[PDB]
Amino acid sequence: NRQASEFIPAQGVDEKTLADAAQLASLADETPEGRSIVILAKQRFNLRERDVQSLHATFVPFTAQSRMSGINIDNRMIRKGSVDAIRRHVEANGGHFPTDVDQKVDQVARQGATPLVVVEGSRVLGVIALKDIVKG
Repeated sequence: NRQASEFIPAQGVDEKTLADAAQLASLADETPEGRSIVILAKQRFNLRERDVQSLHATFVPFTAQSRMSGINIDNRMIRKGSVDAIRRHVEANGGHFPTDVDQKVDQVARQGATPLVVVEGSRVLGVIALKDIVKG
């Protein structure tokens, strides 16, 4: 039972930009968080959705083998995965992730939150830090 609580941009991308790509990479996620993230973008910075049906883009459902999921379209390629999965994906692209944000991902882990990293092209556009909620 975890939901996105806040996300920080990787260096070179605005947080709202991170939230929009955070959404398209999270459209096809079947994880409970997959809905929390797409709502995290709308409530915090931009009530917005995906543009796959207008652009004819492809969703990539989350797989446990890579522990990540994302979306690809003509003009954009973005993914969202565990920092370990996405970070391996950026270096495999030949790209790099921002250390200040990879550290912020580390801080989300130590507070008990789950840092998902979302990338666009071969770099990270930001991390989505998800937090746990309390219920009786």
